Amino acid sequence: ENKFSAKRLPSTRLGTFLENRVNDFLRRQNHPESGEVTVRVVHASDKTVEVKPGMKARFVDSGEMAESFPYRTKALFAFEEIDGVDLCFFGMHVQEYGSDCPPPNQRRVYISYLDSVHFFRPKCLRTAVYHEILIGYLEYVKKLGYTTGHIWACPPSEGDDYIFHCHPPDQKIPKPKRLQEWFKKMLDKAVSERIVHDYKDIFKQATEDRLTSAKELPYFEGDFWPNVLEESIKELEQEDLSQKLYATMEKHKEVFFVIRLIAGPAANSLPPIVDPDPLIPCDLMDGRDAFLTLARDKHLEFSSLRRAQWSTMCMLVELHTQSQ
Ligand SMILES: O=C(Nc1ccc2[nH]ncc2n1)[C@H]1CCCN1C(=O)C1(c2ccc(Cl)cc2)CCCC1
Repeated sequence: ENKFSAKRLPSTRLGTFLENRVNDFLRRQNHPESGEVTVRVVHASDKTVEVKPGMKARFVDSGEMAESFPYRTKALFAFEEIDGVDLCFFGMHVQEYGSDCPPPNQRRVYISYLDSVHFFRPKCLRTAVYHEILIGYLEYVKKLGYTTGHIWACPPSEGDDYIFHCHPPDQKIPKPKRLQEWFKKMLDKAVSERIVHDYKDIFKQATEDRLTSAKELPYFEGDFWPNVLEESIKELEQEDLSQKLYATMEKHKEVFFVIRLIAGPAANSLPPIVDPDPLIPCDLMDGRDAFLTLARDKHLEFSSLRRAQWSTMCMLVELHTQSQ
């Protein structure tokens, strides 16, 4: 028995939900080479995103658009048991803008960052397991009353680690098209299960929505669009803001997914969003810097199966001894 295992991490309703979904899938496949997956929310805290000077001037100060949007941020990780030792192979960071959030951020979630380490066993279920987690998250927030999800299909630069320090040298970074097709395959799956109603690139979605002002575009921490509007307001300063937006959306439409989970009249009468889970203050999983620093300091790589398993044990040790 191992008092610092992933299974013994404090459970959450979300974590349970997700891992039950994955293990159900795994049991159905009945593959002799696979192991039990464990999913753990390891951080959850409330924050707000502050509207930046340019946009504040044109829209906030004149009472058209709230100064700040609050959201709950969360970090979660998934683990496979491979002959009795844990392996961390997947991490996700989300932003959840609840029902008492001012529009246009209301009832939306944003996937900040996705990362993995390609050591899941067997190789031929890795993509499927990533899909079951991602679809599982969508199913859950929908259940609770979030209407729309958002993804930015941004492949990193060579050497830029998103969550896991030092990737294997032979884990290819996907080209943008490949990453976009991969997300489409995942969302298609969720449409068949009637989880997602539909999904569209950001340009087509803003068109259908008859969006006319930049204040109507959701404002997410760390996202492309806040900074695009800023550079866009400096470019009008140096000489319409809506025409600039719609063009930047067109050029880059294929990278920005808008996923609709509840549409039509069903979205207009929803009860408030209440999170059955408590906050989880954990400085190590507060954004992606604290975990990446810890890995540099302790020379924890994630570049081979046995290295990543060693690194998993350390992260689990930290994680338990800070939750204690
Ligand atoms: O590649 C990644 N991260 C890496 C990989 C190798 C690396 N070398 N150096 C840095 C680096 N980062 C991250 C960043 C974007 C998507 N990632 C994924 O993991 C996921 C993915 C991987 C391949 C495909 Cl086709 C589609 C999706 C797997 C889990 C969910 C998304």
